[PDB]
Parts: sequence; structure tokens; C-alpha cells
Amino acid sequence: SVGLIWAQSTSGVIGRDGGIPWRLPEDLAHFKRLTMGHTVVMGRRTWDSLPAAHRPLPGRRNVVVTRQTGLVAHGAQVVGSLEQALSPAEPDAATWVIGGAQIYALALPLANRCEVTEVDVDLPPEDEDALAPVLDQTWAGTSGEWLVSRSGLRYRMHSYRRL
Ligand SMILES: NC(=O)c1ccc[n+]([C@@H]2O[C@H](COP(=O)([O-])OP(=O)(O)OC[C@H]3O[C@@H](n4cnc5c(N)ncnc54)[C@H](OP(=O)(O)O)[C@@H]3O)[C@@H](O)[C@H]2O)c1
Ligand SMILES: Nc1nc(N)c(OCCCOc2ccccc2CCC(=O)O)c(CCCCO)n1
Repeated sequence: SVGLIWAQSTSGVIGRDGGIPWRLPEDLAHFKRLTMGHTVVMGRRTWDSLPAAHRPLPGRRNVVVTRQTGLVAHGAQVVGSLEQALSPAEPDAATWVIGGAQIYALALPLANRCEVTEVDVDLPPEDEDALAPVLDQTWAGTSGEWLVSRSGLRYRMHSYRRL
């Protein structure tokens, strides 16, 4: 099973300036809970965005997708395409595609689940922003309640599965 997991503003932004333009501790915890013990597949720019104590993401098999065959990525497995990332020599019952926008677009046709955090934060998109994928009629989902973070933002989790 191949799942995507992301957090987006209601406006659809996932990334800006090499990071994530809000602070949502409940989402970091959600991400860690869902992914721990599993494979996490990411694009090279997302690998480069990980803060020091999270590069590699502890307790998970980190797979980095790049066209730079010689790339050094200590703590991760480097592969040359998304298809390679999803064709491991050692299978995993759960593989999560963890971003970014480029890789989500390639992975969406191959996935059967999306776990989405929606963040009610006013962020008019800017020209270099990374944006969330859009789920069409081949997906259906369920939504948790709107919650308020201890740090102030309204957020909610959605779970989608391929019809
Ligand atoms: N909010 C969230 O849930 C979330 C999650 C993850 C990331 N982010 C944010 O999103 C941003 C990064 O996303 P992004 O869209 O810019 O980049 P990305 O998807 O993480 O990485 C793009 C890179 O992947 C590689 N790649 C893309 N297509 C490929 C292909 N067909 N074959 C091989 N390699 C391929 C290339 O690496 P090379 O250039 O090395 O060849 C490319 O530059 C950051 O701001 C990050 O903080 C947010
Ligand atoms: N729902 C959701 N899906 C995602 N694919 C996602 O990006 C995951 C890649 C970026 O990871 C981080 C970036 C900065 C600080 C910590 C981490 C992960 C730490 C760990 O797990 O050890 C996020 C963002 C979660 C963090 C911000 O709240 N959230």
C-alpha cells in the first residue's frame, strides 16, 4: 500500500522558502505517529529541507528521489526515480510518500491513500510556493473535526482512499 501524507493551508500551500510556513506541533506528531517504523519516500528538495535532528527521519527507512546519481545522503537510500523508490528490494507493508510537490504529483496515480492535514492559516500563495496535489473524483474521504492547536491554528485531518 502506497500512501501520500501532507499538510496544506486551506489555500493549498505546502512549502515556502525551503520549509513549511506555519508551526503546527499536532501535525508533526500526527506525521511521526503515522510514519514511524515504515518507509518514507521523498524528493531531494524535501530531504534538504529536513532540520538537522530529523535528517534522516529517525526510526523510518528514508528513501530520497533524485536525478543526481552521485548524491551523498547519509542515513537515506538514494534512488533515481519514484518507480525505483516504490520497488524496494526489501518490501514494506506501508510506504508513505512524504513530499514535496514534485514527488506528490508523480505518486498520486500510484497511491491508494492520502492522509491530509488542513491548516486554517491565511497564506496567499507566493510565486515560488510548493502547492498540494488536488484530489479528483477517483478519491473519496472522511474528515475529522476542526481542532485548535495549542499554538493557536485551526486544523483538521482528512483521510482519503481511492474509490
Ligand atoms: N507541508 C508538507 O506536508 C510538506 C511535505 C514535504 C515537503 N514540504 C515542503 O515542500 C518543499 C519541497 O517540495 P518541492 O516540490 O520543491 O521538491 P521535492 O518534490 O521534495 O523534490 C524535488 C526534487 O526531486 C527530484 N525529482 C523530481 N522528479 C524526479 C524524477 N522524475 N526522477 C528523479 N528525481 C526527481 C529532483 O531532485 P534533484 O534536483 O536532486 O535531481 C527534484 O529537484 C519545501 O518547501 C518543503 O519544506 C512540505
Ligand atoms: N502531515 C505532514 N505530512 C508531511 N509529509 C510533512 O512533511 C514531512 C517532511 C518534513 O518533516 C519535518 C519538517 C520539519 C520538522 C520536522 C519534520 C518531521 C520530523 C519527524 O517526523 O521526525 C509534514 C510536516 C511535519 C512537520 C511540521 O509540522 N506533515
